[PDB]
Amino acid sequence: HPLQVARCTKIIKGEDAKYVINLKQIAKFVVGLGERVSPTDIEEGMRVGVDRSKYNIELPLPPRIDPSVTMMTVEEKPDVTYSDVGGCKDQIEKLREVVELPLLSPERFATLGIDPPKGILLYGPPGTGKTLCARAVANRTDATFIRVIGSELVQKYVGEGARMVRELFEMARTKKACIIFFDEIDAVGGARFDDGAGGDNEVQRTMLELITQLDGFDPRGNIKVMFATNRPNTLDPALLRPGRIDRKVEFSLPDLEGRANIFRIHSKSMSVERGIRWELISRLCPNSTGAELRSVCTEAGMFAIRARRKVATEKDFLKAVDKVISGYKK
Amino acid sequence: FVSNSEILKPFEKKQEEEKKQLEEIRGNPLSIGTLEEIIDDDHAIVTSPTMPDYYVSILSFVDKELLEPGCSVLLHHKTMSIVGVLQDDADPMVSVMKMDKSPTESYSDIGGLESQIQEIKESVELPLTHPELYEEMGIKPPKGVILYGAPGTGKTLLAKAVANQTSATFLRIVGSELIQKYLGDGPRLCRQIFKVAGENAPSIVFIDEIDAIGTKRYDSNSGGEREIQRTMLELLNQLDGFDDRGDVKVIMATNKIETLDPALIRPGRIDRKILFENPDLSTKKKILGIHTSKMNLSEDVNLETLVTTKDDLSGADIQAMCTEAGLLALRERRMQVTAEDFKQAKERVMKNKVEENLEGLYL
Amino acid sequence: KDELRLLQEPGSYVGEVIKIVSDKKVLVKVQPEGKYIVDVAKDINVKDLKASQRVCLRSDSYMLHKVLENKADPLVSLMMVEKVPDSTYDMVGGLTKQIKEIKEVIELPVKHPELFESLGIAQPKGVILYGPPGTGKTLLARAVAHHTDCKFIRVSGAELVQKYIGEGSRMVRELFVMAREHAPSIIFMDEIDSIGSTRVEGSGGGDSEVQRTMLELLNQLDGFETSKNIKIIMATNRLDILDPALLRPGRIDRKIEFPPPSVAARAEILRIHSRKMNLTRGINLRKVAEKMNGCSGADVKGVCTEAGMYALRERRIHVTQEDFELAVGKVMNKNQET
Amino acid sequence: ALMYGPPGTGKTLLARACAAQTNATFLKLAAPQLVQMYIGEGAKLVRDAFALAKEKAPTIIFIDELDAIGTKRFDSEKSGDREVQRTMLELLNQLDGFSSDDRVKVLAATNRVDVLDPALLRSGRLDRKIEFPLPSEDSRAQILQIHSRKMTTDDDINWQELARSTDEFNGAQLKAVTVEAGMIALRNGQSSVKHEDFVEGISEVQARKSKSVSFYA
Amino acid sequence: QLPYLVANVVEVVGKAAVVKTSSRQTVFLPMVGLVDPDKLKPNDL
Amino acid sequence: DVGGLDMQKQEIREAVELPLVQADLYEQIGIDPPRGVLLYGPPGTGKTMLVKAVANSTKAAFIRVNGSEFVHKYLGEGPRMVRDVFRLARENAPSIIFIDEVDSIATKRFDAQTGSDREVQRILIELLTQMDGFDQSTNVKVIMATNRADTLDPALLRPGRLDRKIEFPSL
Repeated sequence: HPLQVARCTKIIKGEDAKYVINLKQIAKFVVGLGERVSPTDIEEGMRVGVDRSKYNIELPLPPRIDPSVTMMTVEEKPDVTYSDVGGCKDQIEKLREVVELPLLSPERFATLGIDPPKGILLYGPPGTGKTLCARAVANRTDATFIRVIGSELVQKYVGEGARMVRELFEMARTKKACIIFFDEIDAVGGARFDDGAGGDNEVQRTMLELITQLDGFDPRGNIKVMFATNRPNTLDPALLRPGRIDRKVEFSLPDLEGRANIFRIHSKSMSVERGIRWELISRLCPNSTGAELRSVCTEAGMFAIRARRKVATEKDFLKAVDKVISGYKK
Repeated sequence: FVSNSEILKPFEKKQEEEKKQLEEIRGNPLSIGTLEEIIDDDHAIVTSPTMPDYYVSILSFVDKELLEPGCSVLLHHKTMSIVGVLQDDADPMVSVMKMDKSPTESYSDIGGLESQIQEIKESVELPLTHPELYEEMGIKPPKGVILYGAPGTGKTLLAKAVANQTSATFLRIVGSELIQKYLGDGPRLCRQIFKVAGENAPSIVFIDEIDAIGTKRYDSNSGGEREIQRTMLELLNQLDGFDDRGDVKVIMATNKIETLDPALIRPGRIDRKILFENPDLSTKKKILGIHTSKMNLSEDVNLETLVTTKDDLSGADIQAMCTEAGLLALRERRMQVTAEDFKQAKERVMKNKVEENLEGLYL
Repeated sequence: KDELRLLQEPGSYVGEVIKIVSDKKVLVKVQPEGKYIVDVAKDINVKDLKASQRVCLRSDSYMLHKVLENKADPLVSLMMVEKVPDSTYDMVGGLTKQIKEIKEVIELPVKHPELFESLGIAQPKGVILYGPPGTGKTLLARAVAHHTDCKFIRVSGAELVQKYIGEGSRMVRELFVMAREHAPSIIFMDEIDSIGSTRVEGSGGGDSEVQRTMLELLNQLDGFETSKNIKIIMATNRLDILDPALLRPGRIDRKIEFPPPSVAARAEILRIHSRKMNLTRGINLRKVAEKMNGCSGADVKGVCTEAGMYALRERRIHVTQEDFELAVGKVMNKNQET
Repeated sequence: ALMYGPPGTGKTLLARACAAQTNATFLKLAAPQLVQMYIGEGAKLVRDAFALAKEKAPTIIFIDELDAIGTKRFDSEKSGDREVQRTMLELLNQLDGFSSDDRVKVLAATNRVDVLDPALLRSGRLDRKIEFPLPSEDSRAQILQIHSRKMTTDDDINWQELARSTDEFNGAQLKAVTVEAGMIALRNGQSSVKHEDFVEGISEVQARKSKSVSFYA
Repeated sequence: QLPYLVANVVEVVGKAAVVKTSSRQTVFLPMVGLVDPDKLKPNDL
Repeated sequence: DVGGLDMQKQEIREAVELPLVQADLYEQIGIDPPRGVLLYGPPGTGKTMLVKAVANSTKAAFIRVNGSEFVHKYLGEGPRMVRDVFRLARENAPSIIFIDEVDSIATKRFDAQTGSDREVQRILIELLTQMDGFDQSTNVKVIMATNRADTLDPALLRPGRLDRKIEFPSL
């Protein structure tokens, strides 16, 4: 039964599965007389609970129920290859040795003698290259990509962060060669202002789950972890030191070849003229972010509506690029 | 009254069996709350605003598919048992919630802004009034619109004029209300904005005068805040996750976009940047024609006479200048401004107002 | 008998009606607790309850008790709305343009709104005062509401800003909601006055934040509330810390400049104090005004106060003409020092 | 003794070494585990760790990143958050429990010392400042040798000669250098890692800075 | 009472004890015979 | 109790003893009694211990409000405390408020302090509301003392409310 609240008042039982714990911060209770473990039903179930603070032997029955299923997205063997990541092969080679290699032939490290990094850190412009690039390498590895958005872990609620991270390693032990991805680790991190200055263990015990499971016990090639940040200085140096987070992937600007492969894919979804040539207009534009490349395809149709054309001619793409050049200059 | 007595009245009067006793056995009292979790075992968890959080059971009223956690339902006071389900609009979402219907402003009352009307129309009104144009092109219309100007002209007249032609409810959210100075209120209030407009979508989201969440700086000082950094990221996920044909748009206007998060910018979601421009003399002729329809003018003064002297005024003070033009006529005891009044009224306006002088005497 | 009924009181709080339900139970929002649905009484109609309706709810049974009067009465720090405060145009007046500018800008739109509506033009709402230091417009603001039979409202930005979460918004929203029902009144704002009556000139860090939650709701009165007969009296000698866009209508509709204490203007100011004071025969009120230079309303009061100071040393209830000759040569040199 | 230095320079490496040479039980206090809100927890750790040292032989107590609870700067915030103050107040009482006994030892290590406390400076407390700079040239040859003995090699590698290319690398930065040496074997198409793979990856600067400029500017 | 309540003693005047429970309520009561001054300390039950 | 104050003592009685006792004489003149007096000079001479002795003869409540008092990083309590003092001083006529080192309060904001300092200007709002806000009447004696200041005159100078400015002779 789902338990979002538990309390008891003035109950005399018996030492063995006694409970009598008030989960509210007012009138806190504990349990003495030895140690007992009852993960299924401690005494009555129901109003037996734990919630925030740890009390004695109550640990085997945590309140793990929560409608957070909309946060974690589990996708096994994604089919995404190149959409907006066209031209990122420079970063794919960075993810080829530390991701594709241990997830394909992990036995090579026995002859090499070295070890795969416990984690891979992503870096670059905010909101660009940290999404589809992680699923692109997951296809070649035939691994399980689990994306957990850190926006719901921003809460200071006690036990929220350490509970979801613990469940990721549990499901990773069942199936080998899985990828655990943490979206926006800046929203989680190793320490924040509400951890030390506050009386909450949120993020305080969450880093322990990454230290105990990943580096401490669980293997490397079978269970991998990937992070994405907007800056390394927002992470606890304890996790930043080598042995946990080693490689740092930086998103650069694609070249002309990368822009050509992205435009030809979008040209299938959007109506375009059969006589346009993307090897020219794209060359007139300098190196730009992957987010601005999708803007060129969307803005090209806007000038076509003003020009009243069923498709986008070569002059329509020229006005869309000039709008990006004048407003960005990147 | 006659129809309801011969139709709806005998329906309830003739046959009474069920639906009367459904609200009895469970309980008479009602205490509104929110469902924490729903299951098939006929038990759930409810929490009222007074926080009497308990563990209760469920009786069959509506199917479990209609019961969703996070919505206000029909409950009991003492036993806190679920007696039914209610509407979710009773759940407080944003501290400042303003829903305006039938906006007064339109494209005809904003003057010579047609240069900027076609811009705001293509990114908002055109996908709403012509969804087939963006569908045949195989592209997604821009959801966001960036505006520049001053409140009352640039950031006001342009926002309310579009909601009139689109026949959409005006929904205003103050930019400072997005950050409540409490951790977790940033992502919560942003998701509730798209929830009200995410059912029938008979409205458009409008946000004006952002001096705060638009700038996170590097830290929680110097005008920025730490909660702003993580709030603008969730708004990006809610912007990309939001998918429609353009019935709902998000229009935000600030002074400077240089301090915005490049993530929330997300080129291709916002294709529209409208900068405030200085209107020409043709703009004043459209604003005068509205008030001259009521206030009578002399035959010796036409629209070309008043537009002669115009110094750095777009649309706002043309009404304010005509206010003094009608106030001076009250001193002469007349209800119709004539040629003698126009000359003396405009001199009291154009003069003694702007102290700084932009002049070509630098030589 | 009335005691025994009132000896045991379970207590009742205040709440606002939100919405009505077809089950004959109304939703009432509770400030310390939250929205809670109660049962209507026998003498209270459930359909007549509308939004933002102040009603009384019993705390024992948690049910509707009675219905109170509908008016805005939030936490009041110097916000109390009064009626006909004590001031007159004879004391702080004395200038022809001073009273003339107040009439058209204030009295005409507020008292007779049909004047501007007949001409198809909008009535002025905000106003800015100009002039040299020492105007004294703070006491004149009460004379405006006294002679026009309007209520006076004093707004202080210091008491409307608190550090607690939600106080930087709702406290300003209290002024936004209060002006809706109390609209037939006059509002006077503090902390922005640069003209020398009460000199603040804003706050660097204080107005660097709340200005977005305050000045934004100022224009919402005409655009959203669409409420008339609301006169916003503001003053300053320069626009710096505040919004540079305040010059737009709905915020600043007019600019009034107080004429400097010229020869003809200052001469009639001395005649004001001479009525309440005690003067002897042979005193030339025009000659004394020519002996000083640019004395504002604050300087004239001191020359009159110092003139009465020498009368106390003379053991006289009247101020002799010789005391005015020593008062001019004193206060003029007294204000120059430091 | 007061210890400070950059991370990876051996400030936390010699903590377990000092207790191993004298046969003492190792105790470490994490800095994120120190500062809290409620009065308790880390304030008891000073007395809780003393309960071991009083019974379990001498035992040496260590404090990791003392700057959290050890630096008050010019701020009185010890009164604002009493978790930091009481931990320091109980620390002064526990260090004075046995002044004649060598079985009570409390040390600490952190990045640097920004704050001097006259109460902590005396005989029987943390006084002498021991700085831990970055490892030297010959010191890195022994650390890289440890990583080479664990991995499978042909024992043809010279750890003293290849360490000449390394400059200003700590104990943690040398671990990433050995990982790069194995990545060269994959680029060269080798199952194992030969001597030519170490020469190319160790001489190249890794985990510090990447200099791609072969030309002017 | 077998369901004992958690409390933290602020001060063990001489025969009187000052304890503050987890309920944010401080009470003033004299010391009894079932407790000792060394047995009343913070971080203790 | 200290000699050489004849220059100051003669100026104190008219601005303190008369409005708190003989103020009915001001009604015969036709002017309102002075609501305060300013002090200029180094503290310790006819400033600190002298104002405490003046409250003895007037039998009025002596309240110490200084320029460095009510100074804290919290926001909103600064203007709230000043209003509560005038609220009590309005109901009780025999009250005297002495202000030492007024230049601390008189100092305005020449630069943006960013966070944690908003109260430099806020303390002038309620201090000048009890003086320039209402009409001229004395329910309390507000005495300000200046140690060293070049020019600080938000409301301070001119005889709008305050009447006498006492400058301690340096010769």
